[PDB]
Amino acid sequence: YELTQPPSVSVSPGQTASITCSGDKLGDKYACWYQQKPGQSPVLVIYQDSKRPSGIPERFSGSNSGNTATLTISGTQAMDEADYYCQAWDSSTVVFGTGTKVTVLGQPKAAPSVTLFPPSSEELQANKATLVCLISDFYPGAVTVAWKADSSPVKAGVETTTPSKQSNNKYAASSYLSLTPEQWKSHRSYSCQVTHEGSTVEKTVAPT
Amino acid sequence: QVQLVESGGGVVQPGTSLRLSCEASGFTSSAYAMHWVRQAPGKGLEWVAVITFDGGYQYYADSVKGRFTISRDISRNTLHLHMNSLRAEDTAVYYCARDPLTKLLPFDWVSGGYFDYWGQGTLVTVSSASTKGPSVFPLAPSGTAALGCLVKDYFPEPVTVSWNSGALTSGVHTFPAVLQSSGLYSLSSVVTVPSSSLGTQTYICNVNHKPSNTKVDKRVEPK
Repeated sequence: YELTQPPSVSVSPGQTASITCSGDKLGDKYACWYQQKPGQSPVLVIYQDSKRPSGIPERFSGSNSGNTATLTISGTQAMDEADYYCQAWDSSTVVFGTGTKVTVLGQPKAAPSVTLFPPSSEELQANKATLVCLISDFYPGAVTVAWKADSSPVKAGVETTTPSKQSNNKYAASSYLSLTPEQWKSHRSYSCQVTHEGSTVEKTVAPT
Repeated sequence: QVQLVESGGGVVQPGTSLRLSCEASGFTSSAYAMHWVRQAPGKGLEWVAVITFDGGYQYYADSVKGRFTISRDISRNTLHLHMNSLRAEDTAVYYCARDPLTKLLPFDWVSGGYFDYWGQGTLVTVSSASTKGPSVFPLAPSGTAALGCLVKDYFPEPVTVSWNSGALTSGVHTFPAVLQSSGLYSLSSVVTVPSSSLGTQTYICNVNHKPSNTKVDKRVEPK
């Protein structure tokens, strides 16, 4: 059984953050939500689709209908910034959603700069090949990266970092695509596509 | 107060066995269904196993069944996760979690259960990675140009990069390393420079990996 959330939700202080969680007939299951800050244990904020544990601010609320469970944070504050995970059961099995990073905006939004490098000659000699996609100067610190060989999506051999702060308070990340020298020559083009706050930008390199 | 304290984590080789412990306090674990949940670095939560308050029933995620066994030391109010035949993708922080609703299993009715208490977690690193110096490759530049150095497959952290021994600093960005599934790190350093200077100016990246006593210079040039 599969539970999927959006990767990122961004919100200004005071605005309302809405986090969804989808699953087949999720409405027939009881949904829970957990809040997790970096380096800390998860904290239950909503159980049984809408019940709120004592100690949890009432600006947190939940709902669950049809295929969708929604966690709602009204009047979001900075302390609400965290990863949120939905949770349900499948027989005796517990299932978690993919998780949603909630950013509460604390500086202007900033679109990423993207630089894509092809495999070097020196590496192609050693019978190896790596594409290097470098992503810098973005905020919020949440990105999704998609690789494509010509026009087809690639998922194998992809390794991507978690975003981290630069010395200018924006974020950086990088993604690596591992290939054989043959795979590299076998296509006309390779692309790195970086999605950030609804915008997707692409860089492209070719074996030529 | 209620508390959970997990233990037994560490860095180990693939195929090896390891036993995690979670000691309860402020309550009796024999009155609750108790769970193990794990989280790979930078990834999401993944449920691993449950044992009933009775101890008479256990259940497991497919990814660990036949390899992991959950159990309870009633005398010492302690739960255990015995992991055999460990694999690289078992690398995670392992959390002990308490479930107040679940009693007998399988469920008679639909589960409204949840985790009200979590431990702090114990880290389990499964890797055969050992000390290894990086391969260093130039990233050739294509009114500016970006050029750099790829620092490939090293262990452990850290690697440091400079350019012309630290004489060139403007426009230098050295990225945080990626930790690949192999347990080896890679990083890149880039510098943006004038396109017109590519013919006269020399750009050399200096890569240092102290654990392997590796100091490598690589000249980076067009074409």
